[PDB]
Amino acid sequence: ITTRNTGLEKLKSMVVSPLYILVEGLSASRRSQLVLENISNESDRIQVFHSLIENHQLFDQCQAPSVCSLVCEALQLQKKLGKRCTLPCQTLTGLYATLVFHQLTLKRPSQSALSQEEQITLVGLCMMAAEGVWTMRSVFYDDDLKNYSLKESEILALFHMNILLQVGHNSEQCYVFSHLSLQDFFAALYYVLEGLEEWNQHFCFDTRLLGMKRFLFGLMNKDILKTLEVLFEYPVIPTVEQKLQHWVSLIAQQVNGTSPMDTLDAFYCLFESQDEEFVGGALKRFQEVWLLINQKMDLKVSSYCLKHCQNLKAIRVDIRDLLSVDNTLELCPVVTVQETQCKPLLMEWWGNFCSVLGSLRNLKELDLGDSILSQRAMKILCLELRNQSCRIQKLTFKSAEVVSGLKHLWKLLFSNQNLKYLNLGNTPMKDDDMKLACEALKHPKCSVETLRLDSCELTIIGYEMISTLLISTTRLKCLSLAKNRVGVKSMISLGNALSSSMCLLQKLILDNCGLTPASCHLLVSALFSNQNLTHLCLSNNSLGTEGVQQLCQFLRNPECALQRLILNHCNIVDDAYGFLAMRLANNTKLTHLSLTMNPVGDGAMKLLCEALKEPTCYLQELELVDCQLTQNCCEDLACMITTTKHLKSLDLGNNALGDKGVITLCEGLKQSSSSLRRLGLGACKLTSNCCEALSLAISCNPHLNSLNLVKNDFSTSGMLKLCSAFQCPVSNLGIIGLWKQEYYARVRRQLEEVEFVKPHVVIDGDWYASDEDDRNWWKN
Amino acid sequence: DPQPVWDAEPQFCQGFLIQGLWELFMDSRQKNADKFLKPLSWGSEVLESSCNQPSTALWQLERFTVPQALQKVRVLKHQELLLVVAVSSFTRHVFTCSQSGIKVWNLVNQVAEDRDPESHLKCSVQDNKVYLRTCLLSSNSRTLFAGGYNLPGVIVWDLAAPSLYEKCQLPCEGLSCQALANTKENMALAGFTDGTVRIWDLRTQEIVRNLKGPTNSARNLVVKDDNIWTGGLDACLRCWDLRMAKVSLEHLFQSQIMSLAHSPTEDWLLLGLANGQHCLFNSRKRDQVLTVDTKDNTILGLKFSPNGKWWASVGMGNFITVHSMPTGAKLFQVPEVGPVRCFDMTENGRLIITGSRDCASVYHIKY
Amino acid sequence: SLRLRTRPWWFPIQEVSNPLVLYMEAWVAERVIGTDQAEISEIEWMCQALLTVDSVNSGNLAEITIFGQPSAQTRMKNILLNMAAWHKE
Repeated sequence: ITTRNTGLEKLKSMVVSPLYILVEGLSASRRSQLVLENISNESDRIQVFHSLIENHQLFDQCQAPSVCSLVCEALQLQKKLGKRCTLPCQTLTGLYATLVFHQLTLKRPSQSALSQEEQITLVGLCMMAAEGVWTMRSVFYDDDLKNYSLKESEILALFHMNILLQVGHNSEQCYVFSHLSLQDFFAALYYVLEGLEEWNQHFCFDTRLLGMKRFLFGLMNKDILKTLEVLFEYPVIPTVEQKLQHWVSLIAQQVNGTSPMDTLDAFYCLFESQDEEFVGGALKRFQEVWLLINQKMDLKVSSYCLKHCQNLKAIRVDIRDLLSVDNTLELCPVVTVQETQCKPLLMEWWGNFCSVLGSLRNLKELDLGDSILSQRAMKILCLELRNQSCRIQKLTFKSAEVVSGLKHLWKLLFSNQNLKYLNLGNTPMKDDDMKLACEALKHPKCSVETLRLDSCELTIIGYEMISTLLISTTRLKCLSLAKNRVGVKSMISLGNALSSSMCLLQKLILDNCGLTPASCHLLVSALFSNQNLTHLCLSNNSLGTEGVQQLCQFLRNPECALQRLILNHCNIVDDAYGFLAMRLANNTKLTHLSLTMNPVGDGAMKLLCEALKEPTCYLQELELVDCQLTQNCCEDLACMITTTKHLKSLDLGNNALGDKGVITLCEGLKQSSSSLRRLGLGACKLTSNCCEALSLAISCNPHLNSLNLVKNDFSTSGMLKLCSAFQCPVSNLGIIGLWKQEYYARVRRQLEEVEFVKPHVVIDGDWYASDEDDRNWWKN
Repeated sequence: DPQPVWDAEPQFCQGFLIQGLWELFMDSRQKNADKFLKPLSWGSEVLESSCNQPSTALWQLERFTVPQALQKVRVLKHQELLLVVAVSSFTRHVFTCSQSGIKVWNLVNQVAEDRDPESHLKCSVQDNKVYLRTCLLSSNSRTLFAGGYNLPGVIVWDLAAPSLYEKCQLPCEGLSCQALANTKENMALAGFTDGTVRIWDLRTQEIVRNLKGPTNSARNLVVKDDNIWTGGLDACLRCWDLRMAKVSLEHLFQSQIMSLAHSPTEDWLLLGLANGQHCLFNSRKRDQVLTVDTKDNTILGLKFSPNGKWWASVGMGNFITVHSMPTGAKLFQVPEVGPVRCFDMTENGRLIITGSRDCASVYHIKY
Repeated sequence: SLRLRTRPWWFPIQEVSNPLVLYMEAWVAERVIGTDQAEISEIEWMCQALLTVDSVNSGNLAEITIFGQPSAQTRMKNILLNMAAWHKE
């Protein structure tokens, strides 16, 4: 069997145990030599030839000897038509169209409008080309020609070159084009032709589609449209252009973000048509681009398309392998294309791409993903980012392996005075690297305020240099040290630095460190004298009772000015709950508190809610997710909710409140004296009985804003009741977290009706993603 | 009152553009916001972003991950009811098992509805009447097993060779392959209706061991290097070690047993009874069995997560339920119109395949 | 110029297009390809990547083409560059 790659989709089914041997045409080196021969070599040979070679689809077409010959002769034509053709020829669509236009002029005695009879023939043959493309038929029987009033002799006479040749060995005859590329080009030509004029009166009636789509995108070139207007004396305005713009805009916007593959495919499609207005109109609403690069053609198309992206602000680009190595020299042809460029082609293209990236003004965030950069790679990236016009203010390397170019990174830090936020993570950091980084940070030119080191290996010497950096005069306001084992002597060294009055640090993060109850006590005692620390985080580190007592003593001291205190997965004793409640009874300037995976009994819950009931409480947010809770404390919870006047956010997690507990909670809520906004219930073992009370409470809760119900069994009727409660005009519930896949058709239709009624209601499974206030400052 | 509504699933951007271009041609010849699902990138990943969590995890405990929701991406069409499915995540080749025919599909191509398989294999051509009930895959993906009721043997296909061919018939004339099993060892295991288990070596194709028991006791079989587990209508539970070649434990139940499961990282044994009770047993201490979950509908299939945290159940009552190991409570729910017979899971933990009616469906996991 | 190469059934038709080509000296390649083609087939199956060798130019340079998913092509080129690094020492 011999057939095309497209035809194997059907054939693989009926044939039993087949064998596949693929047939290939011209070799890459021979094709390169042949193309190099045709190049005019007038000061643009290197760039044009390199643009030609990287295009994979172009070389797939050029693999055909006939297509290669067509490309060669078209290139020869461009030499003679130096001034006649103004457009450049870096694409197959432009070259094929140029040959068609030049051939038509050969038939014409002079440049003139087409006659009426030949226009009908041309539109007819183009429309059978489109019909063959869509119907997947290529025999092109003579019956079809007479159906649309076509004659082969006329077609061959007017075109003046071999199109749709027919050979009949038997009585019947069949018509085949010179190549499938010409047929697809003619179908694309028809796709613009129908709009200009109606020709139905004279007539008497997805890999393959990818070529048609590419040809259609290429045909939107203004020069081709102007040329077609010249041949047909009618201005050309196609209706498919609006559809293409609409498709690109639809790709641009999505709820969960932009898929990189679709973005790169759109970039490829737009780069085919060399029109600045077309791409500019097509792309305006991205605002965020995620890009994956695996070939130099990707770099070129991204550099071409990013110029017209004047709206985006965040970019994420991943290049895993193209710069894993720093130096590598090989030659494809027998004789080098250029005698001595002193630089291989990849580096110049990546330099241009990075210059384009740094040239943008609207862009202020940069992320490198999981890029693996060599030394020269990180050097050239830093050199391009060194541009003064660049206004990028954030850099991220938490997943990038750039340890070789850490010196270049340090050189970049002080040179650019504009950036503020700097993040480093999972980069093994050595002693001389710490010294260079600290020296760079000490430089007055540095304006970086936030610096993070997560899972960055640290030494005792590293700890002492860090302390010396902190005691030194810098502009660092925020700092973090997570997943780093810290020695008690190193901890003592850090504590001494903090107790100094000259230190001005507002946010300090310590997660998964080597803190011990003695170490925690020493740290709190050192922090007692400090007064400039507003945000403090301590998680996953065991804390003793004396540590909590000393922390409460520090809190009682005025000038503390500590707003947010976060503690999770650190064991807290019963007596410590008493100290916390006593602080909460008369507390100011303490808004947010968190306690998660902490053993809290029901009696401790009663003590806490009594402490909250006191009017001298300013605690906006309280989080208690995995604290073991039962149904008894729910009545006191409802009472404190009713009495409390300042609690805004309340969250509960895996604790099993129970059906009666939720009933009591909703009874307390329906009275609606409380002004709380966010309520969270997840895996609380809910039933359908509490849904009636929940709907009743919502029906008279204009204050309630957000709600979550996930991992809870809800029957169908409960879903109808809750949807009806949502639809009521009194309810103002905007953020709702539920999984739509779990429910039946009627519930989905009801939720769609809710979205129709209220345009500002959004239902999404990821409830924690929404942040009305900065809650993940430590998590980042 | 389910009242279920069915919509095209992928709504892929390429399909939308193709549909848009098709309409324009029909309009020309007639005279005579929008939401799209992310495609399966290269058939391996979806390339989505993970969901946020209320709190950070411990430094030591990074690998432990649990799922939240399941989203379907593709539907595989077979005119007959399907019984088993296979994943083969390494080769991206999904196998669908039905009563009459078997088909092989590849996940590289992007399409809403797949009707043309890459390979179609039928056992009914060889013999007059062939009824197929069982199938199995090897971890190395070098062998494919398929057992039948009236089919005299079991046929092995190898995916390493450039072409698919039959290795050995391995006949069991009087015994219908109710149960089919395989191990890391080259050794083959199978159970049949008459309480008989016969055992062959693939390299040499010889019978090495035979086991006998009461009728209907070979409905289920669990394989381990040092543990062979057997139960059926009788509800007797027997654990056998080939080394000292004797039954280790005997257990009795009130009803029949259909579903068994094992956990790789640490042994746990899951039991599914006719009255719908899930019983968990640990194979280290060997003391006692305990039950924590009860379902009204009979449970037919079961599977465990590669990480060792969650297990999903498929039963008669057209429901899919996923639980967790610490308590046995369910964490999310996805129902389907048809009675779900089979289930599957991926070693990578990114995809999942389930089939109830004649056609099969492929879902995607979110973490 | 017609070249016929058998294609393994498992590889998808889509993967064959967009091939990655690496240029290396012929003498090193002679050793690189190995004496046995069965180990070539085995590494092909365990990597799910397709490779073809051919050198007709009079120069010492030789051309290597790899077919498959970008990860497979990356791992092929990594293995080949490691072999070349072993050769130059």
